[PDB]
Amino acid sequence: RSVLLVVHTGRDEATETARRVEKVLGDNKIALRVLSCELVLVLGGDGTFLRAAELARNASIPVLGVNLGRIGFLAEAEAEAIDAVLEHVVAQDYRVEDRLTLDVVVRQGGRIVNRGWALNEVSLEKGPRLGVLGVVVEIDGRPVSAFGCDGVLVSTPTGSTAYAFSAGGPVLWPDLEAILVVPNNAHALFGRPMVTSPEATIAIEIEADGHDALVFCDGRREMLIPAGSRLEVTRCVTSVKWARLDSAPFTDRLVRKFRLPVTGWRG
Amino acid sequence: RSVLLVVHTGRDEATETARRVEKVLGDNKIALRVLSADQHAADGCELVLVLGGDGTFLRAAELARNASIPVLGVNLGRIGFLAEAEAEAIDAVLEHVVAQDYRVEDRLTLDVVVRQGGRIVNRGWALNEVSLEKGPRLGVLGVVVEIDGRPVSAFGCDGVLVSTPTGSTAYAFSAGGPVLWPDLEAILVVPNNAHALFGRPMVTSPEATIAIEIEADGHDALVFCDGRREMLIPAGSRLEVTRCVTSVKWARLDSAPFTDRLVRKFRLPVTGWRGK
Amino acid sequence: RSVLLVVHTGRDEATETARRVEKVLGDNKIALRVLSADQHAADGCELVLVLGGDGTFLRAAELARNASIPVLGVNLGRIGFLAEAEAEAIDAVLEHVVAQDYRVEDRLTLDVVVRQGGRIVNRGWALNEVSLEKGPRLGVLGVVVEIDGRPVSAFGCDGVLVSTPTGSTAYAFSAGGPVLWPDLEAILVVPNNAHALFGRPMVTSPEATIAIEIEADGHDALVFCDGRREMLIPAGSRLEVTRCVTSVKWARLDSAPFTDRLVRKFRLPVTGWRGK
Amino acid sequence: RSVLLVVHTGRDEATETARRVEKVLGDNKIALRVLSCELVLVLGGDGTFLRAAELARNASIPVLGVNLGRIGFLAEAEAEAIDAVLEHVVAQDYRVEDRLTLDVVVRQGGRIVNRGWALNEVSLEKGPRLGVLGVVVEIDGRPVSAFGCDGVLVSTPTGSTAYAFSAGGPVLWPDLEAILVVPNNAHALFGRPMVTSPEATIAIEIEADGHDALVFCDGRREMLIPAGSRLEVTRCVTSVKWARLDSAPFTDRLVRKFRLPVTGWRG
Repeated sequence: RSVLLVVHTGRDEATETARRVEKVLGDNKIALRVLSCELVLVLGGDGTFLRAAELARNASIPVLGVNLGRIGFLAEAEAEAIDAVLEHVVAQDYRVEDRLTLDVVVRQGGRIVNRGWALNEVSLEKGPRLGVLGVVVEIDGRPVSAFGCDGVLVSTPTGSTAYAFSAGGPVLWPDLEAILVVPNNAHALFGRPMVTSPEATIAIEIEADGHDALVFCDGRREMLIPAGSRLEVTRCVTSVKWARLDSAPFTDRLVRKFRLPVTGWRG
Repeated sequence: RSVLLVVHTGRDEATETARRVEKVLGDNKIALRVLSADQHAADGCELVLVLGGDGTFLRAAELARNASIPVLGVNLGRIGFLAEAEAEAIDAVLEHVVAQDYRVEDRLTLDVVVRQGGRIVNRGWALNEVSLEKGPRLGVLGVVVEIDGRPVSAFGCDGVLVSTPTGSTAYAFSAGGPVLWPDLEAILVVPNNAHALFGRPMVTSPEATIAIEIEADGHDALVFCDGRREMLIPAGSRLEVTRCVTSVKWARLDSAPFTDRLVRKFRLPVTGWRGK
Repeated sequence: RSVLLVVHTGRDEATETARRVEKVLGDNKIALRVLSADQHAADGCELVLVLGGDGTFLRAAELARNASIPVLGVNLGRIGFLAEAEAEAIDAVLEHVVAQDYRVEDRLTLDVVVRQGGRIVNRGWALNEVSLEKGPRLGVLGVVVEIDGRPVSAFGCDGVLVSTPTGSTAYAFSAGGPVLWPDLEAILVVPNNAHALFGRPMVTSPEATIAIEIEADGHDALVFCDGRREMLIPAGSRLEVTRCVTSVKWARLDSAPFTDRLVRKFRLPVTGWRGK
Repeated sequence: RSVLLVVHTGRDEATETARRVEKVLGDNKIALRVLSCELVLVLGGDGTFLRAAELARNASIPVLGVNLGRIGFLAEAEAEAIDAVLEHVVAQDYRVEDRLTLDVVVRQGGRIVNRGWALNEVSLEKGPRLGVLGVVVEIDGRPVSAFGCDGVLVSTPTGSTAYAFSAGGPVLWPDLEAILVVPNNAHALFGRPMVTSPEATIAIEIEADGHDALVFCDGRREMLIPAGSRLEVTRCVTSVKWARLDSAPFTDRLVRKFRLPVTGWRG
């Protein structure tokens, strides 16, 4: 019976909240490892949660986030509610659900030369700051557009409020199963985002006489994409497991995060 | 058996394609009714066959769903998204109609209710979009958009579109929507010229409920479903859009995938594709 | 003195601010006419003074330009862009009205002509926008937009806006326009829900001519100027928008710069500014 | 009596068009220098023209472009028309006009630590590929928005069809005098482009505890922007001089470049 606890910076292991967790779980005959098992419990922002998710997937166990700083979308609770939260952690009475996760393959000469995964996005980007990356995007084995661009995002419904949003994308609800493709600064008439069923294959071909390009998954894991490769992104067989509490529904997290005007609501 | 044939106009009943349909099916002793884009007109038919553009197709789909039978469309002039073939392959199409051996799938449809003082005062459906639009040409309609029981934004606007994946290519696109594959089951919301910082398209699971509140103080507003069925929305009322339990039955042929339809309609640049 | 006062509604003639204006100017033996938002109503006046929102202001500016005199606006409830002060500083404002010592600048105005078969059949002007809008609620209006004698795009749409820098904050913004500083002299074109890959806003020099052609085969269309002056646009006709040689005379006070007006109206996040 | 001739790559000095120029001008007692005076004549695309413009400004003399490859916006003619073009070059009968050019100042501690200029754009961009650049944009001595972003473009009406276009900007006619500001992937509700009179000052403040950022002018000249600096962009006193021929007006160059649908035009 153990748990992994993840927290933001190095000094962050001693704060009130961390301390409270370490005390309460010890006292209940649960061992506890501290970084930065049956669960990964994490204290911090969305960026820190992504990390924790990264370790929860290796082990194939649920993640559960508790927010510390400025609010985000991924936490199931805030630091004020830690007692209530730890009560569900010791009891193990929380719902667990699979969340759509992306698989990415880098293919050169028909051969898989690398791979990755993302719960948030796969971000394909220009290598050298001079110029544009030429790309062909393909959706279900058929080409949709070729253009030069800063890149292309392939995002989950969960990643839709992040980099994908900045790049011009729509907002997708997190219980949706779909894949979202957002051209990042496409030099073209048509550079609109596209949304596909979760069964589809998105492939992106990188110009063969251009420079190497890069891909960042969940803003943290980096693969080099060689000139002339094909990136294939599909829904991964294996999902990340999310601990779910009785928390604010996404609409409220959206309104809160962007300070959305909601006055006049009757209901 | 019988087949209901839908054509665009009365003087389209005499087109070469339309003439072929009448000959072929007549030769196979399949009774044909013809009509120009009768709520019960396809009662007894095994299929609604349509020749024409996407707008004609939408009329045929209504009649097909009234009867609970498949709709199949062949396009004529204007290139579109919903037809399974072009006029030149009418013989091949007629072969599949006579043998009755095409696939039939469900296509998602939207339920729309108008609610005043807690009760349902009108109801409609859509395969393409529900478009809530301002009454007067003058001002702005104040709305609150509410997603799953919870308010997401309030703003003045020309209106709000609630669209299927199929409708995303239509009026939703014009208003700034993303392109959705007709393969997907989701609901798309597109604020129409919202005077607001946040007027972004939103996409929801197909089990979602989208509600829009119309300002109590202002003018009545209008709803257009699939560009033709109109309801009046009283000020202070509220529109509720969900997935309808009754889908349209969509005949399928071995036809071009949606990706090809998109590239063709918009002339999308595609050179250098398989190159890697 | 004389001054013409414009208020929003008849039962706004009795507001505390409106009452103050009548007292102050009456005490200085300045004749006051009052009216609610008379094409010649400000004939003889040295100023049109307005109390209310941006819409009320636009009515006053019309009357001021009819008389060739300055307009000055004070806002009441709703925060806007065109007033030079808020209600709470009415005494300070009245001081500048009595001494007649405010600056007056030219604000750019648009000339709009409706042309059929090579001749002018109607004419209008605008300080905010010209909005060409589809007649029927149903379909799409086909247009060709032509910039300086040359076609730039043809598409179906709900309409096309031709806006001043001042109007860019208004209906043009809702339709997806960029924000222009009222300092600039330019013309902005914003396609309204264009069903097209390219429906981007375009910005032109103030010496440009923007013409829009309305499809010959389709329905008549409508033009709204500054949200109130309506003309009917016959199918096959053509709208020509240029800068009018007659500007509006814009009284200025020591007021907030446009940047502050924008931040305030849209609640724009601004924290950490001078930090470098 | 001399002219500078600029051409794309190294092998490019021997092509039919270059050769024709070198012959015709020699024969007319005009000396000619060849790279990559009364005029800078340039053969190539928009990218090569930008370079030539860079050398025409040092000398304070007109540039005149003749297009070789795929069409752009800056050339006054194409390679088929070189004889006609050279006839105006020998005669010196062409119109010359000043085009709006941007001045940029990098200011740290109230002190000018660098500077640049642009006929196309000033592109302020994220330094390290991880994360976002925090920025405050100010327009006439007053703050308009703070956000994180990939960057901010400050563009001329001429640069509006380029990187600024890819980033979501409107199209501006080249005889307009204005300045265009386009937030590049702003994580904010308001990230719309803004257009100012040519008299205005655009300033951009970079977060003081972030990373250093970069600026690229006309896609070629690079300055490092230190954390906590202020970029100031104004209209430069000194303009680039453009040789003007009897060429396609910009509307036609737009339609041609993006293959814009124009059928049905009556006129």
